[PDB]
Amino acid sequence: SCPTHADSLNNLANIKREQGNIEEAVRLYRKALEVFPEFAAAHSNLASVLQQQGKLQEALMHYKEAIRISPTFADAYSNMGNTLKEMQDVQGALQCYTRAIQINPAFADAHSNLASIHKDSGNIPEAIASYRTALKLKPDFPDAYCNLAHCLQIVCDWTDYDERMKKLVSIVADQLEKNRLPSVHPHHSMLYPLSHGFRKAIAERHGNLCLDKINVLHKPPYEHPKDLKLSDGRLRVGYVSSDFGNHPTSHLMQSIPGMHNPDKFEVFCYALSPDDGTNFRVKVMAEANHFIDLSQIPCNGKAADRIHQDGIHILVNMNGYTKGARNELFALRPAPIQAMWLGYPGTSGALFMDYIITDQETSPAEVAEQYSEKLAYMPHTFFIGDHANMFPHLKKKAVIDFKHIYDNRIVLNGIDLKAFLDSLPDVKIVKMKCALNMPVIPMNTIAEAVIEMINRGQIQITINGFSISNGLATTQINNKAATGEEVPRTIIVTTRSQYGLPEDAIVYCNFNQLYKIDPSTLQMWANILKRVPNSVLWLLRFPAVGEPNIQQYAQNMGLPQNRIIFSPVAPKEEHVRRGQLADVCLDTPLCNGHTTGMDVLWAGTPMVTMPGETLASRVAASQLTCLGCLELIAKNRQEYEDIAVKLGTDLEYLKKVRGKVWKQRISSPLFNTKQYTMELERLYLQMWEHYAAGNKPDHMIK
Amino acid sequence: GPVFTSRSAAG
Ligand SMILES: CC(=O)N[C@@H]1[C@@H](O)[C@H](O)[C@@H](CO)S[C@@H]1OP(=O)(O)OP(=O)(O)OC[C@H]1O[C@@H](n2ccc(=O)[nH]c2=O)[C@H](O)[C@@H]1O
Repeated sequence: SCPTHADSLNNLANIKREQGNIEEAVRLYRKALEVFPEFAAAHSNLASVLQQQGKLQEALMHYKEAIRISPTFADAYSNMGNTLKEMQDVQGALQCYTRAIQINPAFADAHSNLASIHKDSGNIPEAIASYRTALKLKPDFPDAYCNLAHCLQIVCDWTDYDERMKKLVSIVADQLEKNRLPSVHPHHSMLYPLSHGFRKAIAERHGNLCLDKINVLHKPPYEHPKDLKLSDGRLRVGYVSSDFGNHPTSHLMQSIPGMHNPDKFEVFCYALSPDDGTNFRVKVMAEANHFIDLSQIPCNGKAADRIHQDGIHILVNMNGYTKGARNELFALRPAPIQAMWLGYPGTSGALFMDYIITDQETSPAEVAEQYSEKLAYMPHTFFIGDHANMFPHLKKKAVIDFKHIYDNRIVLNGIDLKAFLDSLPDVKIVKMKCALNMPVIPMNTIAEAVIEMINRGQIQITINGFSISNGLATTQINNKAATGEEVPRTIIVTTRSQYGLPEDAIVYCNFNQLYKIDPSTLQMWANILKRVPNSVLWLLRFPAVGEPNIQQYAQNMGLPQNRIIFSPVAPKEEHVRRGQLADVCLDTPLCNGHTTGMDVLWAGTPMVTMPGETLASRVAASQLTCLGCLELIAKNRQEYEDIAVKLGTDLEYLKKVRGKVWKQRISSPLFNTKQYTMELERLYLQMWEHYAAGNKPDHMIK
Repeated sequence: GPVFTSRSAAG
């Protein structure tokens, strides 16, 4: 019955949590609650560690209790909220946060938590509002400050940018030393000027967050195979992803499982997400030797066992710290070898991950410092894309003449393009020198009927019985094709006039999310635009609220509205296809276009880059050197501007480079998934031979 | 239509 006894028990548990010894802390709290059952603070503390243990089920019940005892406990409401969120019950969580703020208007944390819900839903201005509220209520609040910082980044509010940055670094630096969990998310750490030392250290900590959740399960280490004997001479590779579906990851690697060689490899795909019923999911299920739906084995314990029973040699993590990740699986070390691949563009910083598949250009030897894993190099680039298979209609184009002869003002693509062109009277064939060429339809009645459709905004027309489609309406003609799930079965016209682009101008584009732009990147582009008098920059409303903001910072650098053009975001296929309309693509040096990189390159649109120091800023370079276009890679800001300007001012040079990209996307290794798969296989075998000979993981540079 | 981006984890 004694609260004085119970009280000191609580103090003693609070001490075990300081020393990190969690399992003892729990025992004490439980006694404290057995001595005095109506003890608010204990229920609350016990709850907040059970939450840490991933025992959300029970943790919630104790929070409820604390609230029942002591109903003015705004702090418990807020934390109960966090618990509901993690249980996928957003509504319930939200009700808590609001309920708390009502009880204590002046309580900072609940406002911050509320803003975080808003962020997850994509409600950014609403998120900003609430973060700002929280920081007014409590001006030293790292979590809120950093989250705010990321929103501002997301919409390109660069108010006080340099201060902001200095203060972030300063906050992390403190939290790292003070030994707490840093407020900056690892996946974001790449956007700010932290030391590589810091980036790694942040990742470390999130790695450890896993270990806590698995010590609760008390599992013995697993027994890994030492030979390929039970697996019948075949090496067993498991791909683990929450993204077998309509997601970038699948748009890159969906062909790979199918292309593995069955004599030497047995392929297991472990889905962490439910079936969205898209073809991406269908294809992988149909081609992998074994498809396993782990989205229905939510206990990380049984899931790990399952992998271990399947007898996997190499387990590949395609998530890192993205949404859907379940790194607890990897932390349980069910495979002898575990590598990061493709999905997450940074180090995991964690002990349980052995290798990271990358390349010479992305991760040269000197910067080994910044990864916790050991480097495993692919021969060219570690990047890959399914464009060859997804969008073969863009393997060839044709143009309509209206005037000079331009490769990108009115464009036609289609599987049956050749057949249609032969139905036409007067088709001139422009040679592309140094087997290749681009047909040109002259301005007869037919061409006019096509512009007619475009200008009037109609869906489609018929010409000599061929089906001709408006590029903007693909989605209504055939939704599966618009998404990339099918190859289109009609001919598709794509024009600059559709997007309100000047017919007679140099078009620089960037199709990435706006968060990747910073004030230097923009300055740099302003520079280019000024020096290339009759040109525009083409950007996306990604998200839309970022547009007014960029327009502002552009006006401050002396650019009329006219000079930057924003299009809405488009379905995958349209997005890829309309890159054909640009002249050059300027790549964000803070954090490169990754998928976006492949997407412009597939369109045959040269892309200029300046490789930084983080992996995320070095990818476009890597893609380009693999393509074989070393003259599009700048060493510094000055040089980048020069390359861009030369391309805009020298129409002969442009045509040469454009033409060189158009050829090499086929001939280089870059979009060749078969060859890619094979190199990946060679690499796997090296990793295994090494482990089989009884060695610990170490760098692999051929 | 809508987009499918890489989204970050929860912290
Ligand atoms: C920095 C970062 O996180 N990089 C990740 C890589 O490390 C991962 O390996 C990539 C694969 O998992 S995801 C990611 O690569 P990114 O290039 O940053 O792409 P991001 O996540 O912004 O969205 C791109 C999508 O929007 C599509 N997109 C774009 C415009 C449009 O109009 N329509 C459209 O579908 C694009 O075609 C794509 O379909």
